[PDB]
Amino acid sequence: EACGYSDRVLQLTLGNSTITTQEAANSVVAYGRWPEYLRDSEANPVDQPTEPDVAACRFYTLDTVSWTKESRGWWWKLPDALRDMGLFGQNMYYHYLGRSGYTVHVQCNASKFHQGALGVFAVPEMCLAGDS
Amino acid sequence: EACGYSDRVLQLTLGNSTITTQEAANSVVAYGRWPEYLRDSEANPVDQPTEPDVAACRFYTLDTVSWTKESRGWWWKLPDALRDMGLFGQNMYYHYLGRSGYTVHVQCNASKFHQGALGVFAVPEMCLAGDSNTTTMHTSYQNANPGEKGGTFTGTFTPDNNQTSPARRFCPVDYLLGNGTLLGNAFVFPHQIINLRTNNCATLVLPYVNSLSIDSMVKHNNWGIAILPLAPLNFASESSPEIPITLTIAPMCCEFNGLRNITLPRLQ
Amino acid sequence: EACGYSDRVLQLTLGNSTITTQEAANSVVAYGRWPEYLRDSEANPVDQPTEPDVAACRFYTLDTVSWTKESRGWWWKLPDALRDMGLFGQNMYYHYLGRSGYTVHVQCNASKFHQGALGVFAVPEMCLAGDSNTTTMHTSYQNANPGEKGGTFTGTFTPDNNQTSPARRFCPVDYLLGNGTLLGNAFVFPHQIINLRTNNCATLVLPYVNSLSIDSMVKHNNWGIAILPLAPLNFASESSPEIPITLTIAPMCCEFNGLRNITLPRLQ
Amino acid sequence: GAQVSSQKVGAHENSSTINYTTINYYRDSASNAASKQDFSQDPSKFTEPIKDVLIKTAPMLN
Amino acid sequence: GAQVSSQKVGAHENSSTINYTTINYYRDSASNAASKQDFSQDPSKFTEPIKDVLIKTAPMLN
Amino acid sequence: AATSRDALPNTEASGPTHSKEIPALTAVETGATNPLVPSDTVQTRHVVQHRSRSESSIESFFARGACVTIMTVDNPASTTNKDKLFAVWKITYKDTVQLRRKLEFFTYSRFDMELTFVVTANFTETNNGHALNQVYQIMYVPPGAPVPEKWDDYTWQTSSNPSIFYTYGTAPARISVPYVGISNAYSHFYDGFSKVPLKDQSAALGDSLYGAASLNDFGILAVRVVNDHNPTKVTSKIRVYLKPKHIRVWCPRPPRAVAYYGPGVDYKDGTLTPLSTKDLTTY
Amino acid sequence: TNPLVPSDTVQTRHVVQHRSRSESSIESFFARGACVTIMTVDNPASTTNK
Amino acid sequence: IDDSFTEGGYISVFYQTRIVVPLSTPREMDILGFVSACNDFSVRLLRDTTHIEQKA
Amino acid sequence: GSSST
Amino acid sequence: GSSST
Ligand SMILES: CCOC(=O)c1ccc(OCCCCC2CCN(c3ccc(C)nn3)CC2)cc1
Ligand SMILES: *C(=O)CCCCCCCCCCCCC
Ligand SMILES: *C(=O)CCCCCCCCCCCCC
Repeated sequence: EACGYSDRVLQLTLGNSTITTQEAANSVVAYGRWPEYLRDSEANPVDQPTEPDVAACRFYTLDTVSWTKESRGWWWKLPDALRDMGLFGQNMYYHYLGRSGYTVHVQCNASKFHQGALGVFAVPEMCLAGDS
Repeated sequence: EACGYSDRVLQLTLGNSTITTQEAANSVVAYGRWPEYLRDSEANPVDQPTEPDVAACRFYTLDTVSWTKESRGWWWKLPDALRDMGLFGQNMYYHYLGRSGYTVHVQCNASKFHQGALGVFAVPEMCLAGDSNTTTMHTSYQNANPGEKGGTFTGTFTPDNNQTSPARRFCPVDYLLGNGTLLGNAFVFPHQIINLRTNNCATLVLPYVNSLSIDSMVKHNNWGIAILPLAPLNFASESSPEIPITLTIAPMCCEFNGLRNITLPRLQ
Repeated sequence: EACGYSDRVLQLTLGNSTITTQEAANSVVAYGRWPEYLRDSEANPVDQPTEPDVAACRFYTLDTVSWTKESRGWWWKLPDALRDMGLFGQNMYYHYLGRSGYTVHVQCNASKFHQGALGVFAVPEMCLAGDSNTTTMHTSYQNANPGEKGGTFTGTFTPDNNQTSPARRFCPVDYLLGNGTLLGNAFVFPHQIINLRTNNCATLVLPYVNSLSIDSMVKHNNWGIAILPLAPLNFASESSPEIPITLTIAPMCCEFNGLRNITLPRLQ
Repeated sequence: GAQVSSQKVGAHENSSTINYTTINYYRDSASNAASKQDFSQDPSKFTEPIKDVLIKTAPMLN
Repeated sequence: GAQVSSQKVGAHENSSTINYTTINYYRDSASNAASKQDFSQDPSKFTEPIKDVLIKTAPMLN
Repeated sequence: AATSRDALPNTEASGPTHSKEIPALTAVETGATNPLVPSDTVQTRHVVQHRSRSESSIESFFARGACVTIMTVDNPASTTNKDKLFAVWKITYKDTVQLRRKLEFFTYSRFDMELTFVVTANFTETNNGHALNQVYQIMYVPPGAPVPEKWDDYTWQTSSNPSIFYTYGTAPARISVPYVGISNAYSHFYDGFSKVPLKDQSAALGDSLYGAASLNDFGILAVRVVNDHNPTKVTSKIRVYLKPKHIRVWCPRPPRAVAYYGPGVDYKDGTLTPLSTKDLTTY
Repeated sequence: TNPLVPSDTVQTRHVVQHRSRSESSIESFFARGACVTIMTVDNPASTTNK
Repeated sequence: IDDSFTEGGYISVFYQTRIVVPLSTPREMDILGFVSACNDFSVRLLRDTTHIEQKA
Repeated sequence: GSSST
Repeated sequence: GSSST
């Protein structure tokens, strides 16, 4: 915008949490589909759902990892990574069934004299291979 | 533009070739005239012209030179620099007559910790001075026409004393623009400056300029490209820094008359 | 015409070249199709084509051959015969793809006391037979492509027996049109006859013919010109008469795609 | 989608156009039978390929 | 209940749309053949999944 | 608008002539054939013509299934030391002479292709055992795909290649193929090479066969007997019949006059004298 | 992915396109019968011990 | 498949000038390359791949 | 009857 | 229905 707006600078707010960034490369909406609640036409369990809204749909920060020259890569599974995260986790373990979408924000700053490129991938059904 | 467009970022496309730049300082159209084909009202040879279009009007990259603290300057003549360049050169040597305009793109990148400023000048009829104090107007065609390789400027006039086997070449002193006039005034010629803190490149669009509508490209050069360090190269603290200068030139709106057998010049 | 015009007298002009003839037998347009440029609806390479126009679409005269009582016949392939011909050849070797039509003008004059008849045939895809009875389809590119010089027919098939260093060349027997079919039927191909009592020349206008809209001119010849004596040369009473045959060919409506560096073929 | 066409009737019974019916069962044209409803053209591009149109009653050369 | 559709005709005989006919014999859709009358979509959900629509002539980053 | 089965032109009645019009005189040097009809040189009556050129139309000329190859496969005892023979055939019209000659009347062609498979089998040994009815798999392997090395390896799964499973004793198998060429027409003749010999490059590297375009144009048919080894050995042959349908042809050529010698236009010494002795003045 | 076509980076001529993606449609890609298994059965003499 | 009759040509990358870094900066770096098809791209004649197999 | 397409 | 000819 001539009045200053940019694809690199974003503010995200969910619940009581806000993320700012001054060096973003736009953002991706997977398969072009924004998260939605389950529609009556596609519904299947007949009982009144629990929808925690701001108590669970907020930003949880997981433990920081460290990138080095030896680093081969990292992986996480959802909802598993969030199973102990506040009221989301509690709601998850009290109910047989649950569905959820996610905003994933990966953070990695360095300096104009550093180099490196991280590929951040979101895989549906990421079945990994075993050790045997 | 609020939707991102800038004077520093350009894309040029001619034929099967595209140049991009992210650090330009706009571009110059010499004398405000874009290249054009010869109009019927200004025409002179009556035969149907050859116009090679995309086969010749494309970007040719000449050999990269090297800028150092010792560098006094470099020069090229057009069409001479392009005489061996693909189908442009072939068309040039098969016809008695030819005319052409040019897009000149000078390339020189470095780093936010380097300094230096290159003056890039396009001179119509750049007649240079020779090496002799005993005879005048005597530079050989071979020496006057270096092709792609170009020539260099010198900080010192040093006269050819071999009267029995004269070198017969130019001796272009830099502050005198190699022709007896002072370099500080060369800015009345179409030009740009590559100042390393500001831009990676210079782009000059040159019209065909001559006192005739069309002429012998083999006997006569229309434009001279002169590149001189207005401010010397410098870096951090290194006593001997170097950065490359690459020259890419495209013929534009070129047409040729008088087809016959190919000219095979004595270039050595 | 009551004001003098005739089927025997023609003037052809292409580029800076003009052919006149006072003893023609009309002229042939092969398959009734005049040469044309490639239409957008039939186009295939997407890049802007090079169309040399007058620089290439002009009359090139190849080396004169000699007709005698021993002469079995002569053959040429197109574009191969023209590969070294001025700017046509240059454009041909700088591009991956090219297409072209041709005006072929065969020249042979003699006198009211001479006899003989030359059959001039234009064959699409003139694949000729090789010299080997032990291996097949084995004629080398060098031998298959004689350039301007062309090749000749033989009255006798004589097989290359050198199995260790095979000659790898054609052995075109004349009554079998060098390909296993009988010469008397070659008249289903576009043709004219130079019968010395009737005409000094043959003129064939050839369209680009292929199973593709455009192709590699360096890998593939589209047309073959075959000239054979249907009736042997004869004169007065001289046991060894001779008259020259000169071949002049013009590319027509030629366009080229896929520009890159020049192809330098192994021709020996 | 039935196609109905005339038969050129050769030997007639002691028995008015006779027809036959065709239906295509497959999506690909390649699967189709041969129509045999073909056209004829003039041989000129082979028999008369000369630039100046010939009149048979006139001298071929003039 | 016959269904009549166009064939995309490739190699033509020396012989106007050509059609083919289809009739379903069974009550269950699963028994049906493949129509092959399929649609195409734009690759955007995979090639351009970004929240802010891109203009190719403009700087991707700004 | 002239149909193939339309009648030819009627003969018109023609009378005596004493004219400056000269139809009989001409000059073949021009390249043209004199378009004469009998009434130009003789007195004719009026005939109403009924004959037609229906059977000499390009379709009609080729509307017949021709044998292009014979494939041999077998199904041996389990105990034999020789492998079970499956057949591989590189697809072409050039292994037999008859259809090849008809197609070579023309330089180029376009057509859809109908392939019919006739399968016959017999007992090999003066044995007395028997075999149950055989099923055959005819797999088309297009250039690029894994060619089978064994009668029973993974390639015969055919997840993407077209295959026919033929039951012995039933009507002969038949399929249609579209015009599959990577050109706008099939070239019956290619006066060229598939490689340019480059000066700078090795002589051996720029070399290729004369007249040959893609080293593998259309792939192969791989045929096998799906039945497991029987104690009694059975040998089978598959004859392939090709019919060009929906055909178009370009640029006519003289027919082959001497015996074919390989895939190209080459002729063999000793086969070059097709014509018989007949004297100039003998009827 | 940058949605470029040749005319964005080179000079192009006008071509009327006739090619189609008909055979790479999801139906067409899978429209072929693939072998998923081989089952073995037999019918022995009455007298066999198996 | 690799076939000279249908050969497509050559892709090559070059330094036009050179990579220039300041001091305290890594003098070596990587570039990554990606390929994709333009909207005029099509394929035909479905076949089996050599890129997967099943010995036994 | 005939559903055309 | 019936395309006649
Ligand atoms: C090299 C000289 O010959 C040719 O030019 C030439 C030209 C065209 C000819 O047509 C061959 C085209 C082959 C296409 C094949 C595609 C599909 N085929 C099939 C398909 C399925 C099955 C089970 N069996 N065969 C078999 C044919 C054959 C030969
Ligand atoms: C046009 O065809 C409408 C009339 C259809 C008449 C009955 C057709 C006979 C059965 C054809 C079945 C479809 C073939 C797959
Ligand atoms: C719509 O289908 C009305 C016309 C029917 C035409 C005849 C159909 C051919 C026989 C189909 C029999 C039913 C299949 C169980």
